[PDB]
Amino acid sequence: KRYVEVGRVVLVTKGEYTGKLAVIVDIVDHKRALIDSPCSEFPRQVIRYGSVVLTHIVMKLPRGARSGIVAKKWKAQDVCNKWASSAWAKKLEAKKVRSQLNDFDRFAVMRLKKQRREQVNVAVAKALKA
Amino acid sequence: SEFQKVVVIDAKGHLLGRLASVVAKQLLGGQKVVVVRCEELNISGHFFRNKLKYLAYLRKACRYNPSRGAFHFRAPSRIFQKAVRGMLPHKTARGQAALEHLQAVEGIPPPFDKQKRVVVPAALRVLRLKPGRKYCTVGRLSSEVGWKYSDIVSKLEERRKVKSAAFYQAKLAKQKKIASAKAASSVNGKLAEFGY
Amino acid sequence: ALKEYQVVGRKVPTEHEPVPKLFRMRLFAPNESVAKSRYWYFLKMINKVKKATGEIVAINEISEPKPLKAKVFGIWIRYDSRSGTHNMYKEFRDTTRVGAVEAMYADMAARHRARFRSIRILKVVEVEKKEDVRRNYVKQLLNPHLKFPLPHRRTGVVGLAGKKVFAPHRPST
Amino acid sequence: GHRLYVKAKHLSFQRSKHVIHPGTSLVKIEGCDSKEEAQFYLGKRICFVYKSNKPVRGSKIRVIWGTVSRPHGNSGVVRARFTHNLPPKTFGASLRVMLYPSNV
Amino acid sequence: AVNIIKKRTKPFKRHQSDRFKRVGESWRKPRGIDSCVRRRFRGTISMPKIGYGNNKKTRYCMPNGLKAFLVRNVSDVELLLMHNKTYAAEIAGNVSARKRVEIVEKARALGVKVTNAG
Amino acid sequence: AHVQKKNPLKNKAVLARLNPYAKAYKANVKLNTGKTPKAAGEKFLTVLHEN
Amino acid sequence: NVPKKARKAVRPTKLRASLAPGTVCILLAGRFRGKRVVVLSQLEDTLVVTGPYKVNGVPIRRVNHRYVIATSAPKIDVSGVSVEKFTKAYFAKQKRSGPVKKDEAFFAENAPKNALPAERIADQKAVDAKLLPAIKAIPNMKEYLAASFALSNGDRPHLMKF
RNA sequence: UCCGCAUGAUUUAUAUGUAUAAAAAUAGAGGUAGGACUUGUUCCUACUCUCCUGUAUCGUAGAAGAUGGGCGAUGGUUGAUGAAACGGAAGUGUUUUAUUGACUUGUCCAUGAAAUUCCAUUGAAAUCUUGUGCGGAAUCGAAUCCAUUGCAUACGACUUUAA
RNA sequence: UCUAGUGGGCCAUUUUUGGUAAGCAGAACUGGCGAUGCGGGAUGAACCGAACGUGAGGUUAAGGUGCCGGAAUGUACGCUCA
Ligand SMILES: [Mg+2]
Ligand SMILES: [Mg+2]
Repeated sequence: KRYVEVGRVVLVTKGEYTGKLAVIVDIVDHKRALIDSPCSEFPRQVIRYGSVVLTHIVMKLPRGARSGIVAKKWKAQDVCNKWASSAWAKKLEAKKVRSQLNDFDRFAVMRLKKQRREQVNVAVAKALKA
Repeated sequence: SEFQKVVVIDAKGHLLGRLASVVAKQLLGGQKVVVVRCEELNISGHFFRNKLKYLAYLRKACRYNPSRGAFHFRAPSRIFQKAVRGMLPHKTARGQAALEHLQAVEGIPPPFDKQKRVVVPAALRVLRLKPGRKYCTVGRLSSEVGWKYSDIVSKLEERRKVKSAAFYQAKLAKQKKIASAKAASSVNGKLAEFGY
Repeated sequence: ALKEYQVVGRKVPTEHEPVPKLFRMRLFAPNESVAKSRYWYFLKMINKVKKATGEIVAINEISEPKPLKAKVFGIWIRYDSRSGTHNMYKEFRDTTRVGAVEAMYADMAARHRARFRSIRILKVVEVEKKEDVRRNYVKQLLNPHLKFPLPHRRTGVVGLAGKKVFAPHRPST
Repeated sequence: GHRLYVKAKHLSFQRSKHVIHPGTSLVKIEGCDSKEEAQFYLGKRICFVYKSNKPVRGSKIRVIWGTVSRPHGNSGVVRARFTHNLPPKTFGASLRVMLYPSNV
Repeated sequence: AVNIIKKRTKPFKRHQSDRFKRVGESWRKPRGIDSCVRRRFRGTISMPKIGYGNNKKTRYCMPNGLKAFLVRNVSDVELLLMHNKTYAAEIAGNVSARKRVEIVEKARALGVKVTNAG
Repeated sequence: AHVQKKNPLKNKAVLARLNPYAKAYKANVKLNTGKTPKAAGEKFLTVLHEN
Repeated sequence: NVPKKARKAVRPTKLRASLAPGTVCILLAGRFRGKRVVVLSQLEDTLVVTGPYKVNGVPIRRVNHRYVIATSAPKIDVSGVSVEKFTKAYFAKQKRSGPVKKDEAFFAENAPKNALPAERIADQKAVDAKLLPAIKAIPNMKEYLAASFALSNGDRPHLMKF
């Protein structure tokens, strides 16, 4: 289903830009592609395909479109919201939140999970009562 | 980060030597290892070439007394054990103790079929061999060099898979009722803000 | 890591000719020392001059004017095989002339076992027109509707859980 | 009463191909898989806990303590020095890495 | 007499004295034309050499920092009147039991430590 | 005299014993306070980009 | 023979910033190991902690700055606490060099209120009474201080945020 | 020899939560009640859940975890028995039922832990043999030598017989 | 100034002559072994690295880092099926 093409949106996995959204704007060869992102601290760059994973978002982008055109068409479409409203991005966001919990927060999660367990076991048994 | 006492490895689909080197290192670190389904191991290269390698091994016998000679074990788990032994300093006490902490078997006999079985990604054929590269299965190599139990293992494995499917079906149903009683809980909102 | 340098040098002036001519080369070398050495290597086979009787008057690293623009680079080389000498032409897609040159050296090492010492780069040019591209594998990359699946890598598991010896499940593509 | 240390394995002495240096032990720490993550455990107290047959002060538990000195290689192994050099029969035996000299 | 370090506590036994009862343990320099010990091949026994000499400050000192002075009579013990913190009295083996008592008493009067009391 | 060598690059007191000027030494002077012209030239750039 | 006079002046310790008074800390060693306590003040080498006695049973005591983990939990207001009395002399054992006889039968007297003097159970209650209002304000704090810290399977301290 | 009233010691303990059983493919259905019907090489139904492997999930608060309560469901954990059912590849394990103990932190208070007054440690419980008071009687063997055989044999060994 | 041992050498690089060739014989140059341990080349007098008092710490050479075995089942681009 997923293919390398101009306009295909990618998620960078290796390197200093790990976990950032980007769009293929030009295909240099079968190993590398020039990518871009409206984000200010993300620079237009050539990246190897092994450093990114393909998302399912494919943008209507012309080959070789510059930074200004990419940013405009990215906002014209819903790409930032389109990626974020997905099970993939939601699972990564949950992982990012989970990485930053301090000891107090881990204690809070444990307490809440204890409460959920009691309700879950009760609700299971009552369903079985019918 | 696997420091558990005993690990059970599903040998199906693993490359012989790569799995052997990982297991041998684990044994030397003090891990007890069980390797199950040794008949489903793979060796890269086409069948004829790997068959010839065993036949050349089978020629090596003590000229003046073959009962002293190299003992050529034919069963798949013995072929794996030989690979592991070759990667251990087995003539030392440390190597012998490492080797004794390995248990390699054909099929999945009853102690282990109710236990969790893991894989070793560094040794998986689908990850390591280029598609279209010919490879052989150890059970087939073993059966043509004198191993006698391909059929009984296969029949017992089909019976085990039927029971495991029944066990899995029962566990699927139980987890569904728990998940329904979980997503309907009011405490899900405060768990969301923590990433749970 | 190769870099491109322009090197300008000349015969040291003598009484016979007090205005020797200035000769320039573009050279791909890992540093300035190698660049100057390569300059004298190529100048010795054309002009009656050595390092002892010549001098370098300038050396400048040349960066790529458009490192963000994918290009086609045609490289003419002369190389020594085990049996003879040949000239050959190769084409590479890259964003820098340095990147193409590094691709060429790796390519000659892989396909002909040609070492660095056995290769002379005659010329590196950015090919502008589609039809001037002589290799089909290169001009198929100039198609606007170019599409292909991700190449077969050995999957990817972060950096840390890829260091885990044991996995609970078999991978899924 | 629960665990306040990280699990570790005593792998080998520091060595070349044929020469061993038992004054330094190579220790693999569970969950520590790079030389950068090994920096956290540098200086941490590490212990070898074992049972003998003769009680001392009513106890048959014996401990040999040490300290993590430096990372070893690329994969999170560390070098450790113990007050008494660890016996070679403990290769592959468990160790405990504490948090005791804490900077967090 | 402070921080006494021994560079080595093993004694340097003669090569092959472990294999032949006729070959005494006392050190002999191997002079064989093929000797692996003389050539210092790896894994062979060490040979005594001057690098093993101990710190000049602590050389000859017993663990307590004193040096064991042999005494054969009371007047030998009296030699250690001023040198009470540097020398200990070692009573000779061939001194009689009567004279030994008089020596132990004289040392105790002078505060001279006796290595072999009893 | 002199039982232990001390590296002046680490021991600041020793670096003061040698080199009395270190106290007044001023590194990181700003000299680009002006308009900063560009010195490349037409001939230089056409030679630079040949071939 | 007299030694030289060393050139080694005694300068104050600089504790890390994470150990500010009011920080919740996890104890790593000793009989109260694993306990979350509350930092009252910074002594020279140690932290005067309480981790209120009524909440988890840890009394006013010192702890070396190396043998704690400073949690980033919300700070507990210790502003209104008289911490200028907890000196080194306050925590110091009575000098037992010399006229002593180490044996058994002294555990019976050295343990209960037969050993704990007055004004030590009194100021313990005083600092506690000034800390419970701040602890009660933050939800889960009292349960958090009562619970013991432990490492579970999969925990990697070099990666965990504390 | 079995239980027993209970004395010592060992190890599960290479412990320190050392908890987690589908199967199969990888240019694929990975399958997740997988949904959706008629149980079929068909759904356009559920289509972005897939790809983050487990950084997951399950457990995890209380003198090594004490002593008393107000609320809230009507559940959860463990232990002893019941009658069992299913387990043969090495089943020695998995599941359920009736009586009866113990706990429950689902939520909220009260009492208590200190001087072990700055780390140098292990916490209890059961599980199997052994010293012993024995009530309760004992349900109970064999092999070998010396003999014998000749289907055997240098000697042992072997096949027989036997009180 | 007096005196010892020695007056069978051998190996390698490079230049050679004789020989069909040789783990052959004879010469040239330097480095070696003999009299040289140590790290490396699985092994090995001479090859690579390096020449050694007893030790602590650090860093290297030559050579390595799937397991035996200390050290990336590292990264990049290709080639190759026996
Ligand atoms: Mg000695
Ligand atoms: Mg290793």
